[PDB]
Amino acid sequence: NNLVKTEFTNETLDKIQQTQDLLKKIPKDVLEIYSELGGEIYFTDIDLVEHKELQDLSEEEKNSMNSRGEKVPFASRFVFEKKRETPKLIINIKDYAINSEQSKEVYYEIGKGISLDIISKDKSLDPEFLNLIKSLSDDSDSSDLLFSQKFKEKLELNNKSIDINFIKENLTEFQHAFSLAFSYYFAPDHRTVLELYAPDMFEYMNKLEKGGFEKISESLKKEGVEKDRIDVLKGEKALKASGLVPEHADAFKKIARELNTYILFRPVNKLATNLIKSGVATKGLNVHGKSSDWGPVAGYIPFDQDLSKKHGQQLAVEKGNLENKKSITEHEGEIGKIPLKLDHLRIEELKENGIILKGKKEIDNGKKYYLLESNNQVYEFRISDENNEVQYKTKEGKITVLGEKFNWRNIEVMAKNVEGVLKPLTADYDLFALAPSLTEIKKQIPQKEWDKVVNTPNSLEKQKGVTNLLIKYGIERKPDSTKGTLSNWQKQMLDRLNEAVKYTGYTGGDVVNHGTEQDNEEFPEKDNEIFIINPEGEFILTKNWEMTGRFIEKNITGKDYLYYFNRSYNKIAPGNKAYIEWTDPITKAKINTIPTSAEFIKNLSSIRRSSNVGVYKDSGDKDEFAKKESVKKIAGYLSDYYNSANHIFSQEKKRKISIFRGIQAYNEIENVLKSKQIAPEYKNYFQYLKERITNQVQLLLTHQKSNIEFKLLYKQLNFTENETDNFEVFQKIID
Amino acid sequence: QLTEEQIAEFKEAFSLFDKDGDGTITTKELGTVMRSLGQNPTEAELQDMINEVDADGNGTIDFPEFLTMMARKMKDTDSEEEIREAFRVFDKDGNGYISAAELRHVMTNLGEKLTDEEVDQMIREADIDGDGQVNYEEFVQMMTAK
Ligand SMILES: [Ca+2]
Ligand SMILES: [Ca+2]
Ligand SMILES: [Mg+2]
Repeated sequence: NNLVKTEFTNETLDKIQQTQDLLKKIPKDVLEIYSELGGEIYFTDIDLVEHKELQDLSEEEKNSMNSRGEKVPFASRFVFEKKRETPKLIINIKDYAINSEQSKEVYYEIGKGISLDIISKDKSLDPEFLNLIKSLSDDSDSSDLLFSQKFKEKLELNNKSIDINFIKENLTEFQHAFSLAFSYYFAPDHRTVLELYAPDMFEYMNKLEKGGFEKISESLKKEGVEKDRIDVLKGEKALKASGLVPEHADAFKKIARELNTYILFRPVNKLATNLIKSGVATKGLNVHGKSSDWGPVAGYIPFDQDLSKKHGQQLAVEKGNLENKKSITEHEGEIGKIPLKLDHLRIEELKENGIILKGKKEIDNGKKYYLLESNNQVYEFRISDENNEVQYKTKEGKITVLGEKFNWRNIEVMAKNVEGVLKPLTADYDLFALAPSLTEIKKQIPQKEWDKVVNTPNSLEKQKGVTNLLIKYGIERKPDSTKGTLSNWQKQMLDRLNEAVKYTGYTGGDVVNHGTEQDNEEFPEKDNEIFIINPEGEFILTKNWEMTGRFIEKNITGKDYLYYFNRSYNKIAPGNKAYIEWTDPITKAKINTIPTSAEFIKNLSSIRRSSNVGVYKDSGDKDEFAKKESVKKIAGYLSDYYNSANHIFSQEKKRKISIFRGIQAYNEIENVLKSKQIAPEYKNYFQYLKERITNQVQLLLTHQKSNIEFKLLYKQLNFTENETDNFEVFQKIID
Repeated sequence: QLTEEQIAEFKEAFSLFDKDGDGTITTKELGTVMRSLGQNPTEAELQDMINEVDADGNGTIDFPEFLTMMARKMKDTDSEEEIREAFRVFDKDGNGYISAAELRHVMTNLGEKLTDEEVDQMIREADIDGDGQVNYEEFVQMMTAK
């Protein structure tokens, strides 16, 4: 942000060689404070009065206290600080005169002071005891009760020791001081008049120049970021919607640091946060049953689906069950069912959370069943005493949607093998993404290879050799029989993620089972709140799909961490036929890029299978073939555009020959676009397929000699029968 | 097994370059097809291809002899994506364009030391249209084209 704006460079240096003089006087930092407070300094010409482009009606004279002393004859002013929001200091000069009597330039300082001052220290942080005490040079510390410079009409009150009892009242008064003090410590002439009379304020402004001005210039600089920022919620305020288990997140904290890589998590339903701490294993790939959030079974994958969220959805539950059964059928010995045993604590949790109510008890074939109550209207539940198994059945006055009606049975849930013991299943840690620092991936490549690559003559081969390495050892993801689809490092990270939450106190196996949702190309989901854990250990939870986007762009993408996004993002995920949205740079630069051969041919192919009418039909109409022949011609110019030999020419040439090759294509498009009846769909395309060429050539143009506009330059060409001189022409046309 | 989207393309591959009108193409032009579709395959590699999957004498290829020949090279060079992500990686700022600044600014992080003179030598040789910055298309070429 450039602080000084010199409006009129009207006079010769004299004006300039005066404004400069004026500034270099003022302390470099005072400025960095001003520019920091978003201020800007205006040096205009002879606009003295209300004429400044910024001198009109905003926040003017309401209560007149203006110069050092109090005058207010605005019209007769050459300096003014636009009080309210941003500091906007405006000044000007007439003939050669600040020198001789500095009693004039001394206002460009107080006239300034009002600027920083009030947020300089006087009242910067607050009245800081430093300035609150320094403001006590009234007549206590030093035998110097000589402050008839700033304390005349406001402080002849030597009969009222100043401190938290009064100083607030007339802050502004104590500003005029910080001003005439500043003006004096800096005025070109009187520097000691301050040092002579006030013996402290000197040692004050002085400390300010020591670094005091670098002070606020840094408590503000930092404030610069964190002020206007990305509204998240670092700290235990998010780790609460993070669903993660604190000992775990805090556990993960060690990794993000050691390896330096962002770790992003989706939401782990609260209901199983503790089910985790409690040692309950987590659902992986093998299971696809639905979780649930109501009643005793809550947070488990009830073998019975009508006992999970989708309570009522006949087909959802009908297929829901259909999925656990197979979950076991195909992956037996590893996946199956075991009775629900709500342990101690868990019971007290599904209470304050309000999931279940523990009341009346009862006696059945000799066992104590508390009876767990839930407002459901078809299932009643009871939990044994011997063991805490849980049970339900259809109320004598209701039925199961699938058309089932049963008596007191234990609630079975899904569970997987872990050290040979079917453990109940609950929500796992589904990573949304993994951002290792670009430098870590480096430590992923085997020296001999990255070595055998850079020791290359071909600079352009070198880049490749590198990129492939970077691609291979870092962007590439293979599909795995166990962990879904993921990267090798992604995997290693996966293991360290677990052995991390294992050397803590987890006895349920792994809590991070598959790869990062960024490969969930099939059934990608869109979560608003996403939990991240910077390489610094701070916890973070975005709020929007955008904020997450915005964040990642600022602290990951934009920074030096390697990241990639769900190949299905702007496209249409097949599985759930969902359309997400994620800002893709390449795309944001399409409006200006001549398409390729294949990108064209491709596009055609698209519509061909969308309507059932191609750019040209398989007939005899010599007007069709005219067309076919003609697109084959577009699929040349475009293909001629992106030529590799283009290097053997100098930059400028490239732009040119390319600009032509473009116009080339464009033209012939204009051509077909004027042909016979080419379906109205291709009609549009070919038109948009122009917009680009157009835009593209504009670029290649305003890149060198930009006076000519695409429209024009085109007219001047002759694409009749002779092409030869056409180019020879075009050349001069751009010279 | 090439998807259908993946087939409609190879269709308007033959289609476009066929001045004879059967659905059969020659050597000289089989090349032309792929090239435009996006490949620089050696005038040597076209020989045994058309020399094995069609010793049918003629020296042509029905769509079949093609639809197949293609679902062969459509495997390892499946780098179309890796590559488009390498690209987004260097494009450190989001402008869809790679600039020598960022080229260097990343060539370095991956432990490579480049001279302000050399990065401006890669970019240059990689830029096809002269703007003085590689775009995805220019990049895609730079990478694949051997
Ligand atoms: Ca860029
Ligand atoms: Ca370029
Ligand atoms: Mg999962």
